[PDB]
Amino acid sequence: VQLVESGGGLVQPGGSRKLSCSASGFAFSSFGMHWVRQAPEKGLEWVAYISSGSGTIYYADTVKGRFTISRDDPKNTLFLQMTSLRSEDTAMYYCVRSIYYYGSSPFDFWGQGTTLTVSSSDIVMTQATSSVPVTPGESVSISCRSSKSLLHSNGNTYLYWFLQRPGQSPQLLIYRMSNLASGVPDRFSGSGSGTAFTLTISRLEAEDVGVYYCMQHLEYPLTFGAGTKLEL
Amino acid sequence: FLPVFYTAVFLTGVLGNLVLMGALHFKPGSRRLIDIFIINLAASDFIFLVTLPLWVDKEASLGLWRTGSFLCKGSSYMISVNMHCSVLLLTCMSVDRYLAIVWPVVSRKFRRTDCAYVVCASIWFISCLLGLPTLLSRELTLIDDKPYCAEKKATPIKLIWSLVALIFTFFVPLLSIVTCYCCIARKLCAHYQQSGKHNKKLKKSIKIIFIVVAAFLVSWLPFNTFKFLAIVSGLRQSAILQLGMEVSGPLAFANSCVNPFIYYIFDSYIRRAIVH
Amino acid sequence: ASIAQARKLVEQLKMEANIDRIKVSKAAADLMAYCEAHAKEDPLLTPVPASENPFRE
Amino acid sequence: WVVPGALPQV
Amino acid sequence: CTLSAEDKAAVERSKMIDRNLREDGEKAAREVKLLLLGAGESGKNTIVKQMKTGIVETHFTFKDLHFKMFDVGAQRSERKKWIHCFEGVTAIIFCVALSDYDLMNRMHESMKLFDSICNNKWFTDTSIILFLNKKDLFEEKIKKSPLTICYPEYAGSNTYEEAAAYIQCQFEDLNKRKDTKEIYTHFTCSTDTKNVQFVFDAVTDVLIKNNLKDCGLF
Amino acid sequence: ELDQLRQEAEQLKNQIRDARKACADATLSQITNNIDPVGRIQMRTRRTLRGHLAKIYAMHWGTDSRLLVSASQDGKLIIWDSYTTNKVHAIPLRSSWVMTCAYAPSGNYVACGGLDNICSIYNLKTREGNVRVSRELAGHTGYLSCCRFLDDNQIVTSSGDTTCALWDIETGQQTTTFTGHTGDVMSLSLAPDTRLFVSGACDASAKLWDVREGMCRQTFTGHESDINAICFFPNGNAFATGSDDATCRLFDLRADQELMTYSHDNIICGITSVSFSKSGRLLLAGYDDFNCNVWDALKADRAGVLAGHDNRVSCLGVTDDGMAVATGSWDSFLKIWN
Repeated sequence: VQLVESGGGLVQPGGSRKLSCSASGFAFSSFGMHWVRQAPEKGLEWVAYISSGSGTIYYADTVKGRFTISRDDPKNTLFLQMTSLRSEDTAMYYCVRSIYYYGSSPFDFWGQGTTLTVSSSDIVMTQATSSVPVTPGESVSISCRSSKSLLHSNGNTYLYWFLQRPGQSPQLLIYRMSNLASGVPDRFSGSGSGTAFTLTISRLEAEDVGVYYCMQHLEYPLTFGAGTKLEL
Repeated sequence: FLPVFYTAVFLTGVLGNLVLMGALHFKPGSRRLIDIFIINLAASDFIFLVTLPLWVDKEASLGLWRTGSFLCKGSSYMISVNMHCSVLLLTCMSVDRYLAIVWPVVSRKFRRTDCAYVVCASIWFISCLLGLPTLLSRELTLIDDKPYCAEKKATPIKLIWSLVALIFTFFVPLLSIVTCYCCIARKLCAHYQQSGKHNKKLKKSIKIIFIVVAAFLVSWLPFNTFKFLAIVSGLRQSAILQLGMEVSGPLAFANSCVNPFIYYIFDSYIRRAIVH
Repeated sequence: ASIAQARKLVEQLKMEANIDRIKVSKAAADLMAYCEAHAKEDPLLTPVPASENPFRE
Repeated sequence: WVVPGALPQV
Repeated sequence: CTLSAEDKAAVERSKMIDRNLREDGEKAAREVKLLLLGAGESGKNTIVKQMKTGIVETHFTFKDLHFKMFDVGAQRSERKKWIHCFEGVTAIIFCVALSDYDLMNRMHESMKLFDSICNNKWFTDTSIILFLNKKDLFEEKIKKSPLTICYPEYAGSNTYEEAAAYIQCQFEDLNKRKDTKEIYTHFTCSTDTKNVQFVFDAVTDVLIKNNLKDCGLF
Repeated sequence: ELDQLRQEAEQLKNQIRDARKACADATLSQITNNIDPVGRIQMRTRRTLRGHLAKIYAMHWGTDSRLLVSASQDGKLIIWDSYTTNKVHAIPLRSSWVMTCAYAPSGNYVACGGLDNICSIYNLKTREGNVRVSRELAGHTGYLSCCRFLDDNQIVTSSGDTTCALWDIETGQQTTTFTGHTGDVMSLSLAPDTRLFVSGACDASAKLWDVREGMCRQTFTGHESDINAICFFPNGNAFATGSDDATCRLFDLRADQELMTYSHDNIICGITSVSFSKSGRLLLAGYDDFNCNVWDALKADRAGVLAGHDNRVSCLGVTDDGMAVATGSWDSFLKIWN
């Protein structure tokens, strides 16, 4: 499974860039595609979304009317035409895989991303702090709080947990509150009550250090939180 | 003796339409597409015939109405709405058959049972809409102290409306059903020209096409063309014309009364169903 | 030939014959007990309220 | 002001 | 819309599945399906060759018509348990060997199979394209041996035409429903290129008659 | 010698019949007469799963009681979401002649089989995102009917070659072969304890099989036609059969004889699928007369008639929590009744 992306580079303000995301190793036509960006020092921020077989073209509030997103199923490639770049768009965009059948795991695979630098209501969620010290081989609890309740009438708490290794793309751990991902160690666990969510790690290891992100998926503008960096 | 037939056409039509509706609504299994048109046309003909014997009693007493004005209005409205509905439903049957015979692959996707119900409901609603002019124009009139289920004379705007509602409700349906069944017959005859040992069963289908066309034309064309001549004469300005009106008025019921026998003797799926 | 299949059928029927059989009364009573124990938890014979029903619209 | 033959005539 | 993002995208996925599923269903209904039945390899292999473990599906096209031949015979099981799987097939290609009257008799077993298939609960509406294979070998056998051995009640003679006509007529007489279904008999042998054309013409008649019965015009 | 073997064989069969007759003292009806019936139960079509375009031959529920898979005449295997009308998956088949489908207890796999004499295992949860066939199983010489996942790695398959097979997925090899039926074997059911499974065949007999041993532990008769359906009681000590003779019978494992004969004079069409309720009180039975019938299993009456479909009900299933029952007929619709 590959989601290699191309594009990026220094762009004059008000310019245009044509991001590409060359999928490989999976049925790209049946996967919803997202774009997620992070500032060179800040946390993750959702960009846009295109569903399987085009259709839904949801954007974010800060990008509406720009950043038109398109997909080409026969070539298994994903694009993001960029219009009127500002100094606030300097971020490293992620081509995020997603699928939305019952029991699926959205946001499984994230591309390596391409850096982009430009020369000079919705649910809000925050985490406990910007850094949490912890020794290896010890259990720590990572907490994220939400304004609106993420628990829906269907009974699914659309809370997401992502772990970003230093220098690596985010890797999903808990796609729905208290529901573990695939390919991640069993030590990771999630829990919550509807507004306050805490993640238990159960005697973390050396590779578990990084930045943790909490994302809702209830109201479609997806909001991340100030990442909780873990001291090694 | 037109009544001598009014009650005669009333009976055969009621019995045939009732047995057809019972057979094709009580038959277990999948309900096919054409059977929706069959059953709606059967109900339309049943209610076209149910109000007939009151008019039989009316015409029997030298055209003297007996009941109240409520029946005078209601029977006229039902007869008019059912007259429009039968022709429109026959047109939709003809276009359905043309689609399913000449274009059996491309038109399959443009064909659903729910779509058939939608088209039938639209036809019924538009027939009710066209029946309102008759209801508002109909009123029982007292002449010489004889209760008469007569008309409110005529006005040129009413004649213009009647001309347009004659053309775009019979003649366009006539030129639709005739061309559809003509194309069906042409395709079947072209298949017949291939011949061979088989393909001689297609003669039955050609006969069915021709008998449907012949029945519809013989039943409707004379009265409606006489009505068109009457309207164009009233607009642009008659004993025979009127004589044509009372000698072809009974003839319009033949198409309504003949169809159940047509599907009883010249069909297969309906055949077995009625058998039950 | 058919001798081998006859022998195998005879052996299967023999090992079938000697199995332990318990009175039908107590097996039927056990079916009764299982049915009456889970009658409350059976949501088809007892009409489940629409509150905890997952299939109502 | 005429009575038709059980049919919307004219 | 009282629905979450996940369930809305699930609905979109289901709608995509429905559209492509209906496309596949339309493409499957557009093509014509044929069922093959011989009586002990009485011509199935040669009729597949002429027209180009489990059951075998043969796909071929003639004059813009996609045919699918479901050759059963390797099943070697109860036909009553899977013969309803083929209900709704367009036509049944039934193959018998003409040079089997002398060879119980093979022809009588062929008649038993034909009677079982034609007079079936499922294959009432479906027409049957009967095939009479190996007519040259039957020429030789008739020139060498009389046909009366197979048919005790025969009023014919050594002539080919009357014997073939009698066999054909015996095959049509096995049908108890001559109005719901009709049999498209044909005489053919090896290296005969007209047999695929017979199948195409017969199936075109079957399709037109089926469409006309759906319209209530037949 | 053949005759001297067969005479003592039929003598041994008579001995078994005598042992069964002596062991039976009071029928299930005599002691079930004390309790009151469940009464009339009028289930309704909560959901109608449309989307097939051909005749549906099998279905299987999930262990989560929300997902189910259906196999139809067209080469399509659809996985539904019963709480909605959504189609989670819709995967094509190599052979459109599919007569069965099974949904793995873990939910990771779904099986199908039919006239191709092959059981195809499909891996639902793959990183590729689509569904890929994983070790389609060959070795049966007849049409395969009513495959069932023993676990993620072992599947038991029945075929119309008078044999049942147990497989290993990684090395598809029909490890244990269950031979002894005379006619084609139509349906099989797995006991809840996951140790024994019973199969009904066209020889008008049902045999209880030992999965680990591979021997025919028990055999059952009584039906006079082809047994088209079979299903274990929820406790694992009994099972119910459905045959072409329009009768359902309730056997049991601890004894060797029947308990009920769920038949009605007005019913002359055979059974295609049989299912049990969570408590085992309700015996769902899919019939050939275009509708399913609900039977009080302890009694011998008809609690209700599942509403008639457009065609013969070919498949039937009850959720592991018993919260709903799903049917699929020879039309292209599945209906969930609650």
